[PDB]
Order: sequence, then structure tokens, then C-alpha cells
Amino acid sequence: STKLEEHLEGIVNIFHQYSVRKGHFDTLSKGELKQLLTKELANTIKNIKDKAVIDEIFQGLDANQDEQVDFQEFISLVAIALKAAHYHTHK
Amino acid sequence: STKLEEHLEGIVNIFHQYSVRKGHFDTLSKGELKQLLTKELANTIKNIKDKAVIDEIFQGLDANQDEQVDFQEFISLVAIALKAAHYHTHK
Ligand SMILES: [Ca+2]
Ligand SMILES: [Ca+2]
Ligand SMILES: [Ca+2]
Ligand SMILES: [Ca+2]
Ligand SMILES: [Cu+2]
Ligand SMILES: [Cu+2]
Repeated sequence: STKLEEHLEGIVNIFHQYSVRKGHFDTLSKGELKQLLTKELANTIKNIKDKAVIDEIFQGLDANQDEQVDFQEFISLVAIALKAAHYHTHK
Repeated sequence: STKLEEHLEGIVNIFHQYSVRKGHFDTLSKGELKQLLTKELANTIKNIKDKAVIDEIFQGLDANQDEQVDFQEFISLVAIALKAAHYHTHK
């Protein structure tokens, strides 16, 4: 409804377009995370292509080591991307 | 440049339209946070026009106790609001 709320809805929508693909409809496997990062965060994260970088993000986000990133764990990634977007407006 | 990246930039933009108003240009006073919450999140968080409700959210954000919500602290509100918006798409 407000522009902020539309941004919140959009982030949720984008999570879901990747989370539905395989396995649990509401969590991201590593493959789904990889597709999300590659496509949707291509200009935000350095070395986004490199394989090592994705295994390491994935391990960092998977706080309970069940090999899935749930919505709550995914929020840590949004936090990282928000800080960088903030940095980017000033630099 | 991606849709996700635009949403993240849009969130920063909205933080700045309130943070520049008074005192430090890059942090939110309780006054600026009040305005932001009531105008931009009016449909996302329960009963946000009560005085008691605004005060609670400010204190919870201001984690080092310096009377400002800087952008890093503001990311916690974004996290709260994302979880709320996620809960609402399924409920
Ligand atoms: Ca999945
Ligand atoms: Ca997990
Ligand atoms: Ca300010
Ligand atoms: Ca503070
Ligand atoms: Cu969901
Ligand atoms: Cu700023």
C-alpha cells in the first residue's frame, strides 16, 4: 500500500519465486539461493559468479545447519544487501 | 538495477527522507521515527498510531542508547516488517 510496504511485499514475492522451485516451498536450497543471488543481486555482491562465494554465503545464512535457508535466515542476507545499498548511495 | 536491488535502494531512500529532517542527517530521532512509522508502515504493524506503540519501537531499535536510530539499527525495523509482511501473505 505505501511505497515502503510495496518494497516489503516485493522482497517477499522475490524470495517466493525462488523458494517454490524445489523441496520445501518456503525455504531456499543452495541451488535456489544460487539462482536468487546470481539473478537478483548481480550488481550488489562482489564476485557473485565465483562458486566459493556462494557456498560461503549459504553457510553463513544457514544458522541451524539444516541445509535450507528459511525466510528468517534469508533476512540476514537482506540486512547485508541493505547495508551495501546504503553504502552505495553515499559512495 | 534488478527489481530486488531497486527495492533495497527504495528502502534507503525512504529512510533518508525522514532522517534528513532534524539533527543528524543520517539518523532518526524519535520524532523522525514516529513520522516514518505512522506514514510508511500504517498497515504493517498493529496499532501504530498509539503513543505507547511508537515509544516501544524506538527504544527496541536504539540498541546502544544514544537517542538516535542509525541505519544499522533501522535494518532491525526492516526485518520486523518483512517478517510481518511474510506472515500476512500466508495468513
Ligand atoms: Ca525450496
Ligand atoms: Ca536453515
Ligand atoms: Ca535526523
Ligand atoms: Ca542508536
Ligand atoms: Cu513464504
Ligand atoms: Cu544514509
